Amino acid sequence: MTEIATTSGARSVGLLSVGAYRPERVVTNDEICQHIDSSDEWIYTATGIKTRRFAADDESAASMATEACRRALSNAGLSAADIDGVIVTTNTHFLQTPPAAPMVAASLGAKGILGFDLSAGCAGFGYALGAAADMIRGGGAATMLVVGTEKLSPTIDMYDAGNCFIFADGAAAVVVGETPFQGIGPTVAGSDGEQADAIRQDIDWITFAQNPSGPRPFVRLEGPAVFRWAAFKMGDVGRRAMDAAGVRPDQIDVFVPHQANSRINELLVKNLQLRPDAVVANDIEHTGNTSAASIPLAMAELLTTGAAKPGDLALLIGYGAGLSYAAQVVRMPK
Amino acid sequence: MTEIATTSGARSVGLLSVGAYRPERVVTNDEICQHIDSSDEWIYTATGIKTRRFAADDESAASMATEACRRALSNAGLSAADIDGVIVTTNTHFLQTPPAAPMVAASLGAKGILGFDLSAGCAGFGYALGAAADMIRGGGAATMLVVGTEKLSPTIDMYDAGNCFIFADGAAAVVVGETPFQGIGPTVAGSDGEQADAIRQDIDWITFAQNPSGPRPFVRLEGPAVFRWAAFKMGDVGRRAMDAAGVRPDQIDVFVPHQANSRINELLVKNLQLRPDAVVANDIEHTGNTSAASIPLAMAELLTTGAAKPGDLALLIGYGAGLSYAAQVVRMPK
Repeated sequence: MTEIATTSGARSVGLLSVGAYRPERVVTNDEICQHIDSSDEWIYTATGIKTRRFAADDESAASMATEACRRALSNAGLSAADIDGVIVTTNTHFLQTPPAAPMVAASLGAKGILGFDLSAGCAGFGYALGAAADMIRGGGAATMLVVGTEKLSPTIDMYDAGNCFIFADGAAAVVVGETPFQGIGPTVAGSDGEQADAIRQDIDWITFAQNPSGPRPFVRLEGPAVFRWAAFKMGDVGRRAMDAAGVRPDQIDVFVPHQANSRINELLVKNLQLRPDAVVANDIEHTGNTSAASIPLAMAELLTTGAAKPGDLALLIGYGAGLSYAAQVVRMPK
Repeated sequence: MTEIATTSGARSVGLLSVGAYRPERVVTNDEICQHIDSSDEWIYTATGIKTRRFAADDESAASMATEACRRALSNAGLSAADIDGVIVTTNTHFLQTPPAAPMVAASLGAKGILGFDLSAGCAGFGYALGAAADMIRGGGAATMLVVGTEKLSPTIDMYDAGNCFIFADGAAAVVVGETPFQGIGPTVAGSDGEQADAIRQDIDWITFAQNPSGPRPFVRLEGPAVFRWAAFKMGDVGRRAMDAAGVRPDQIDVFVPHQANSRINELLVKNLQLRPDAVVANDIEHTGNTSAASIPLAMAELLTTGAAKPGDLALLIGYGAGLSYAAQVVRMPK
């Protein structure tokens, strides 16, 4: 006979701001061509990557998230006191525990707010953004920080001519909160665990710890499998995201697919049939593939250069590791 | 002028069932404390732990989660096809990527469903349950699997007399779906990022990998500090959870605090002012502290012994690493 109470928050939520942080060190294609048999021109034409950013030895996924969050808050004209929760989405927090979220919250002056780490491969941002919107509309929070951060450089095998030039470091955060009108569309997501090996850490940490003299872990990438999967299936996920958002393809002002490979994204543009003048994120050129931090970093690049503008309707499509994807239509932040 | 659409789902949701998997191997206190000369009785008197289960070498956080989910599905009279998404909460998936969720979904035959891994230290379950409820009410899924799973045994330092006897292995999943009347109360969560070192892996994986000859990483647990914090703060957390759920202390039929210390749980029962005949979860006796899987495993133990019955009003309070906590009032599942 006892009835559990039901709570609810603001139905209309949106991106109040985006803040980005990219490590200082610039690493050129030729800088890694010392241990690989390819060239600078080959890399660019195959991936679209010219340069990449590597974080300093004293930096981590957590420290870069702190920096990204401070910038997002500043750009939103808010402080941690206005934040009710923080979701850190990453794949490079090199500690089984504790999670990064609490320490990140403390570093902003809000050591006590709720928060957790979200891992869904490269698509962690999409899932995190959706979970934040879900929590806020549900009344569990009013304003949140969602920060994608990655320090992939230490996981790269310089001798792997297959991906040594793909991954990079960086972090970008968005402030999610109430907005006059809906700014975040329904979440469209899924996965394919049958191809979980397409992007992976080859040796688990325990197997390594129980035999420290053997081969150490490194990130491996089966290029052909990822290309075939993403290039041919993300078109349909993108249409599902727009449909769920109740928007037509021609109404999309900006397209921000995961910055995994220029060639894959170029095919997605053709497949999605967006307006000929739609702006497409190409932050991969000098940022490389920063996994979970990829789309928020790309959004920031588009906004700081003027290519994209506040209010623009953007199609976000994250795809990657575990072979999971998350997409949604959103209104670009300020 | 374009209006981003808003979707909606079942307003009332609850735990349809719970499924638990406890590895076969029983490990006595002397077995992990054979490397220390401490009293067998002292461990039980101080923490309430007698034995714990350790997973086999061919098992992992992911494989145990899969089995837990199969059982949860069976107990709810549902099939993998009835599941729209799965959230795996753990702190012992020893791979930076790919995440465990896609793999678990594939293994269950729940092809392509959305999913992700959530790490909030030991309180991952409460956060994941709250996220599942939020996603369902938001219309992003109708029925979900939330599974806590941990394989902490490989991270235990047999020579650490401070925590060698604390952690254990196991997994438990719940099915979250629409229900006639609200079954999941509002989420009450938070943390203390300034005490991130209280429970932690002492050496990050990269530092170790760059010095394989040096010391191996292990999970450290500062008992004094963690229990001091728990005793001091969980009482208020429990009250906020009950208040949010609109229920009085005398209305709770089952109390399911994290299984970390029996004495603390006794202290909380009193502080929370629950009825003397309220059933208190003590699965810790032969399960130990299974971190993220602790609460759902404790719910199952209470239900399989008959101590608790489906429909009973229960108070869940998770707390642990990163110094996170997550609590909510819920109706016990099948």
